Amino acid sequence: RIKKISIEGNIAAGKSTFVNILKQLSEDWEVVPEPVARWSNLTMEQKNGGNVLQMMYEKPERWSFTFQTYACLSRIRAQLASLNGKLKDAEKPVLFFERSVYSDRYIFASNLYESESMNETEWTIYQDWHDWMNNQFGQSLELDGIIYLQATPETCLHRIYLRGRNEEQGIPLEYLEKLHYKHESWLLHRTLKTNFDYLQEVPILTLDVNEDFKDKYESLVEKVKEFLSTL
Amino acid sequence: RIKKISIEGNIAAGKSTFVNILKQLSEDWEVVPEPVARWSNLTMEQKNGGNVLQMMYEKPERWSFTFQTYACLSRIRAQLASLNGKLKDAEKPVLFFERSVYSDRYIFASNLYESESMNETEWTIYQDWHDWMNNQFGQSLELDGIIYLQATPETCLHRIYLRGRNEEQGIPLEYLEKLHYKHESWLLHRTLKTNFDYLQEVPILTLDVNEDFKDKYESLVEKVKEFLSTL
Ligand SMILES: COc1ccc(-c2nc([C@@H](C)Sc3nc(N)cc(N)n3)c(C)s2)cc1OCCF
Ligand SMILES: COc1ccc(-c2nc([C@@H](C)Sc3nc(N)cc(N)n3)c(C)s2)cc1OCCF
Ligand SMILES: COc1ccc(-c2nc([C@H](C)Sc3nc(N)cc(N)n3)c(C)s2)cc1OCCF
Ligand SMILES: COc1ccc(-c2nc([C@H](C)Sc3nc(N)cc(N)n3)c(C)s2)cc1OCCF
Ligand SMILES: O=c1ccn([C@@H]2O[C@H](COP(=O)(O)OP(=O)(O)O)[C@@H](O)[C@H]2O)c(=O)[nH]1
Ligand SMILES: O=c1ccn([C@@H]2O[C@H](COP(=O)(O)OP(=O)(O)O)[C@@H](O)[C@H]2O)c(=O)[nH]1
Repeated sequence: RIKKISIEGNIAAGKSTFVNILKQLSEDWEVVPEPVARWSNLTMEQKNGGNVLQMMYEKPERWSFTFQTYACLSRIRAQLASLNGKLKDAEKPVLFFERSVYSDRYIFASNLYESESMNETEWTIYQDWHDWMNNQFGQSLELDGIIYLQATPETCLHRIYLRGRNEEQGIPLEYLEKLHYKHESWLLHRTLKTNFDYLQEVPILTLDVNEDFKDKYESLVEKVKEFLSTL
Repeated sequence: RIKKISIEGNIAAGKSTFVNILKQLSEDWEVVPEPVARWSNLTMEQKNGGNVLQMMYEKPERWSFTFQTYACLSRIRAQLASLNGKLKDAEKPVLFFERSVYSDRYIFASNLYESESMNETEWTIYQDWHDWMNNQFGQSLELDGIIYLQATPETCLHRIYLRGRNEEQGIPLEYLEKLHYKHESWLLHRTLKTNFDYLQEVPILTLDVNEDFKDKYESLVEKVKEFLSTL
């Protein structure tokens, strides 16, 4: 009865900015930052999170499997914690996930494989480890909906340029372009098949977020509220 | 209501030999062979397994973390599948598991960390997951007892010969010696402080298997029967 909705989009699309706006508008609405975002900048996980982040950057062909598995594991734990810990005293509870286990596999992991940073065996083991590990533990992480925050690679690039973090100034447009295409095919075009038949029919809301919405988001929030009523 | 017993033992101590003997003595007795034993002679799991096993051997400092995670995932599934699909119509059901998720971590994975085949981050990540894979999936697999087929490292090396796998003739005594000590600390002196609380009080039966037993196994089985009557 808690509604689970994932916020999808490219790097620097505005997902953190969006969910940080959404969380303050209602008591019935909670948020789960993706752990990779927390790793980027201390617990057992945060330490391993930092190290593997750096290792991955320094050698993706060595670390893409290690990182993807841990990133997904951590997300499932961060999400299950929120399902069981939050929104019991809410009449219309909504839980907004920053990305999803589907993003983990069908965007990031899938891209690393296609970039040759995972070999066939690693990608094959990862999919098995994902197919199985979600279809019980994170069985009822099933999402009620997806909000797709669509921004072009250039916007995202400028929002990386604008965010100003030293470590990401070097992310190349080509990669952003690569991630954009994977999102479009899953979320906009719907060609990409998955091993999770319900996702073929789960309702998506696309929002166009090229235009800065920081001072001006009501049309966007109006669209979210309207989307929630159809679920 | 199925009693769960792990048979634990160094490389070629005689575990396969034993379990297969035990499987024949009662329609109530069934065995779960270990994933890696399967791989060491097809399904996505077999292919993935054969590949990861070969790369492990070639370059353990690259493939230990991956191998270990897939080994343990695989074991967890098998021991689930065996609880579901075996000994349904048994009065006194007993499942003998060939090794356990505990030898996975505290013998093998630990040894590979100790021999610098996993770094700290790999090892803490492994331990982080292991803790959770079991908690989320592996609850029903908790052990009623352990049987330690205890043999000298010299015995096992000799036994590798008798088994005649060309591949295996390269296994050094110093490796067996490290695995042996870890078996002793864990299962004899009961020094190893596992994170899993119920293990401190799990019954252990320790069987000197240094003599050949293939055609002279009655007395070992008698101890198993006594042990099993105490659980
Ligand atoms: C020098 O090359 C690289 C440097 C860094 C990367 C990284 N990609 C990423 C993410 C986009 S992968 C990711 N992010 C998430 N947020 C979640 C998830 N499961 N996976 C990093 C955090 S670092 C990827 C790199 O290479 C791609 C080669 F094609
Ligand atoms: C050149 O160095 C190595 C060569 C081979 C190994 C291997 N260990 C193993 C297993 C004993 S590790 C294992 N076996 C199992 N049966 C189960 C499990 N969870 N882990 C191999 C199949 S290959 C390990 C090696 O490094 C040992 C470092 F401690
Ligand atoms: C093909 O080359 C690349 C592909 C992707 C990247 C990415 N880097 C990043 C970050 C810089 S990794 C990161 N971000 C942080 N904020 C902090 C930190 N320690 N590590 C992504 C999120 S994607 C970086 C790439 O290299 C460009 C500079 F080497
Ligand atoms: C420190 O050096 C070693 C440590 C461990 C080994 C091991 N090899 C093996 C087997 C030969 S791996 C194996 N066994 C099989 N039966 C089949 C197969 N494909 N791979 C172990 C079970 S342990 C071998 C080692 O040295 C090999 C010398 F090259
Ligand atoms: O409408 C927007 C959305 C985002 N940003 C900024 O652009 C950067 C990227 O946004 P965010 O970090 O939320 O993106 P994410 O990577 O979480 O998608 C941030 O520094 C934001 O403050 C902005 O100025 N206007
Ligand atoms: O009592 C025994 C136990 C084992 N073996 C031999 O030792 C080798 C290793 O046996 P097993 O496969 O049971 O070892 P494990 O399963 O412990 O690796 C095989 O050739 C067995 O035939 C034997 O001759 N007598």
